[PDB]
Order: sequence, then structure tokens, then C-alpha cells
Amino acid sequence: PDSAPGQAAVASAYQRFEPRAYLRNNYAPPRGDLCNPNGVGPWKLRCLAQTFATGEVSGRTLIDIGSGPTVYQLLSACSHFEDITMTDFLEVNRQELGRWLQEEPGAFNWSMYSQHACLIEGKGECWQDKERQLRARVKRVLPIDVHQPQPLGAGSPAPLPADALVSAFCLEAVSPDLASFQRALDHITTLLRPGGHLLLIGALEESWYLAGEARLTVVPVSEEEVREALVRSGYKVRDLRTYIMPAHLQTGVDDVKGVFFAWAQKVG
Amino acid sequence: ASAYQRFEPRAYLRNNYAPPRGDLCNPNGVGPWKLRCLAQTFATGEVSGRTLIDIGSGPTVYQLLSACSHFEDITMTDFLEVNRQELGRWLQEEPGAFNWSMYSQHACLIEGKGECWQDKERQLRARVKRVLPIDVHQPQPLGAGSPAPLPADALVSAFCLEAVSPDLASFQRALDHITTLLRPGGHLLLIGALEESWYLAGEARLTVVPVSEEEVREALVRSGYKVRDLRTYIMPAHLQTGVDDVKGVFFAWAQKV
Ligand SMILES: Nc1ncnc2c1ncn2[C@@H]1O[C@H](CSCC[C@H](N)C(=O)O)[C@@H](O)[C@H]1O
Ligand SMILES: Nc1ncnc2c1ncn2[C@@H]1O[C@H](CSCC[C@H](N)C(=O)O)[C@@H](O)[C@H]1O
Ligand SMILES: Clc1ccc2[nH]cnc2c1
Ligand SMILES: Clc1ccc2[nH]cnc2c1
Repeated sequence: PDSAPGQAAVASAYQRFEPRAYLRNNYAPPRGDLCNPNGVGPWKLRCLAQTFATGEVSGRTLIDIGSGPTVYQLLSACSHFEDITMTDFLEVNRQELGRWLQEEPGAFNWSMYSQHACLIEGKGECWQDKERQLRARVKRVLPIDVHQPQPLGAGSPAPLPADALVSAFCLEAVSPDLASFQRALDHITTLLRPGGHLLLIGALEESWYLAGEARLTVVPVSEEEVREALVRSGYKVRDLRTYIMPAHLQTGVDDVKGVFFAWAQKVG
Repeated sequence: ASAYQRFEPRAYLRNNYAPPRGDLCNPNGVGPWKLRCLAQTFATGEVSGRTLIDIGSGPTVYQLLSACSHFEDITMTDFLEVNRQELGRWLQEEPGAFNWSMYSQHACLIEGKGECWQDKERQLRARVKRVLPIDVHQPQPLGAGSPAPLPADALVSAFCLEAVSPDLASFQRALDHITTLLRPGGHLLLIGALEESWYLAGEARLTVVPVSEEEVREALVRSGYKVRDLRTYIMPAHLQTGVDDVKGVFFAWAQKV
């Protein structure tokens, strides 16, 4: 009935979130081994690329929701949108992205990811061009709280409404339970134009994951629960696919059983 | 021969395989053209077999990137000790090895089989069995009883012959010599400079025989080849860099009759 406590537990916990430990855990090998095609890294990139390759998802503006310190989620996207907004709750994540944007050395190195995207998009693009294009198309990096009814604040910088939304491993990772999840989904939906698209990626049946000192709580959701929430928010589900986590990628960083990918189109 | 004694491998790599000639991002550059020729040729599935030899490899490996998934036993060669050492460093992942990874990535891009560049390099490294001395001026260019499995099912050679040959006839004999290493029905992929006469490798100033496409064709024919394919890349102004006077590059696919 009342959300404050749960939300406050969530904000408290993320106060200990360590971005480098998160990157190492989920984006360095073995999870970051893009050489095995049966691995989660290549499956993620594939979903994005295949989705954008339909040409059916385009426009001027895009908002990435809960970017964290990662950019892979925008590699295939950046060729289809002039204007990209990145976002995160945590300043320390916003700074991490700042470092990649300034092309500093001390930044996380996404080049294997960039190269792989270029590889599977099959336009023969070099990875440096791809990266240079993402850095150009990222127009701002903003604070976000998906629990607020206006997740970006009032009269925010972001072009509203966006033609498309991307969100990866955010909603379920910051929502104490399924009702919270649903509301978060409902809040971000106010940012998308009617007829626009949402690409949603996340963890299935996950209850915790590590990010350094911080052990964080996740609402474990199923595919059927994700579909239902999407429908319940005013979306037509165009695609919902599931990746089952192989034992060898279950590393003790979380209890994730699998990953879901959703392409949904806002009805209107 | 004495001219090749002053030959600095890093200065050659830097002059030809680093920017601008080594920027693989523009598809109109000489780098991408070369890899495209190699890749396209192997993708035909007609250049196949068990053993292959690369003639005058110098300190470079790119010429085998697409090849290496078609031949389980690979032999690399060069006249100079220093080049053989520079190859060693990259094969053995040693310190101060040249970084070929942009080229690996591009072969993977071009071949379009969704391969990661690390697997490509791994396979190449595994399939190169030996790096041997060679002198194409010799009738048996490899010497008497070489470690190399002869005759080979195929041959590669890039920028070697025209660059070790004073004139057309010295060039034609060199071709005749290496052609003896190639099993009849075998395949030659030959790449070289068009109408070039000199190029620099650090302190070394090397002499080259200026050859034309028609000259290259006639030579392969006279050596006993059926020219399956012969293409030319004209050298753009922006890639004419003071390190030589190459006018174009040629790629030849030939098959010993
Ligand atoms: N109340 C809130 N509203 C929106 N984002 C939040 C939030 N609380 C935490 N986050 C962000 O949720 C992210 C989960 S990590 C996901 C990182 C990136 N999307 C990738 O795909 O891996 C963290 O960056 C965290 O800071
Ligand atoms: N008499 C000879 N017989 C065989 N190779 C020779 C030779 N004299 C010089 N070479 C080698 O010919 C090479 C020319 S340059 C290296 C070409 C390399 N394959 C690439 O594609 O760039 C040098 O490595 C040089 O040392
Ligand atoms: Cl397997 C996997 C991949 C990425 C993730 N981000 C958060 N949890 C994850 C789990
Ligand atoms: Cl443009 C170019 C590329 C490779 C070469 N090797 C010898 N001369 C060259 C010239």
C-alpha cells in the first residue's frame, strides 16, 4: 500500500554500489567473453542488433533508463537515433560514463563489445567509427529515479516524449517487489510517445547480486510476469525471449537463473 | 642482397602497416582491399588443402588471416633472420610483438562468419608450424632437406618477388623457382607493388623492379599458371607517403596447370 520504506531500503543499499566491481562481475570474462556465441554477452548484443535491423525501431530521440556504468546497450541503437539521453540514479555511475565519453584511458574498455556489435551488424563498420558515433549521439547524462511519477524530475532537459526507450537490468534490480516493479514500468512509460518502442532486458528469477561491498536485493520475476506487466502498462509485446544461464556463467555474483529480452511497442 | 642487410623490420611495419596505410576504417584504403582479395578468394572454397607456404613473409602475418582456416599446416618464410625473429615474437605472444589485432578484427568483419578476432589469431598461431629461411633466387629456394612438407597444396607471397629482383627476368626466374614448391593443380595467391622502383626500411633503401599488370600476367603464364583472377588497386594520393613510389597494388590468383 505504501512504497517509501522499500524504496528507502533500495536507495540505502545502492549507496554502497561499486561500479568497477559491477563491471568486472558482469562485463569482464567469463560473462564478458564475447568469443563464445552461446554466452550471455553475445546473446544480448544479438537481441539488440536483430531488433534494430528490422528498421522498425527509429526516430529522433532515445532515452536509456538506468544506464549504470555501461554502454553496450546502445551500440546497435546509436545508428538509429540523433539524440540519446543516458541516465542513472548514482552520481558515481554518471562519472564512470563521463570517463568513457571523454575517451579517457582510465575508463572501462568497451572496445571488444563495440567490435562484436560491428561484427554482427555486418555492415563492415570499424569499431572506432561506431564508438565515435555513440559519443556524438549522447546529448546528456541525467539523474533518474524510476519510483518517482516523473522519473527525470519536473521540466527536465530531456526531449519529451522520446521515440524510444532502452532499459537493461534496471527495473527488477531497484524494485523491492512486483507491485513496485509495475509502477516503475508505469512511470518510465510516461516518457515514451504513443506508438514508440521499448527494449527491455533484465534478470529472471533473481533475488540478489553483488557490487563490491554492497549485496543488493532484486524482485525475482518470471517471463510471464514481465509480459503481464508490459500489457498492464499499455504495450503490445512484439518480442519476448529468454536466455537460460549456463552453469559456468553462474559465478556467485548473483542468483540469476536467466535473462529476458522484450521488444514492446506503446499503444496509442 | 647486401641491401637487405640494413633492413629494419619496425621501420617497414611502421611505413606500411601503421596509419595512414594501416588505418583499416576507410574501406577505400589499401589495407581493406588486400584483406578483401584474400578473403574473397578463400570464400570460393576452391583453394583448399592440407599444407601451405608463405614466401617472403617478412615481419607480417595479415596475408594468412583468411588463409589459416583452410590449411592445417602452415610454413612461413623469410630471407632475413631479424624478420624471422619479429614473427616469432608475435607467434609466441612475446613482449614487443607487433599488434596485428586491427587486421584480425577486419578479417573477421570481412569474412562475416561471426568469428571473434581472438579465435582467428589463435587458429593462425596454432596452424603456423614453422618459420624457415628462404632465398627465391635459389632453384630449391628452401634448400636440400627442408622441414617443410613438399609439395605444398598452395602458396602465398606478398610484396616479395618484385622487391628482391633487379629486373623482369630476375623476377621471372624467381617465380619459376618458387613454382617448383607447388604441387601441380595447386594454387598461388600473389600480391605485389605495381610500377614501384624503390622503398625504404629505416636505414635500408631497397630497389624494386617496376612491373605492370600485363607483365605480371605474362609471367604467371610462362611459369605454367592458369590466371584465375588478377585485380589492381590504384594508389590514392593520400597514401603516397614518401616511403616509396608504389603506383598501385596487384592481386593475382593463379593455378599451376
Ligand atoms: N530508484 C532508481 N531509479 C532509476 N535507476 C536506479 C534507481 N536505483 C538504482 N538505479 C540504478 O540501477 C542500476 C542497476 S545496474 C544496470 C546497468 C546497465 N543498465 C547494464 O545493463 O548493466 C544501477 O546503475 C543503479 O544505480
Ligand atoms: N633473396 C631473397 N629470397 C626470398 N625472400 C627475400 C630475399 N631478399 C629479401 N627477401 C624478403 O622479401 C621481403 C619483402 S617485404 C615483406 C613482404 C611481406 N610478405 C608483406 O606482405 O609486407 C622482406 O621480408 C625481405 O627480407
Ligand atoms: Cl548474466 C547477467 C548479465 C548482466 C547482468 N546485469 C545485472 N545482472 C546481470 C546478470
Ligand atoms: Cl601500399 C603498400 C603496401 C604494402 C607494401 N609492401 C611493400 N610495399 C608496399 C606498399
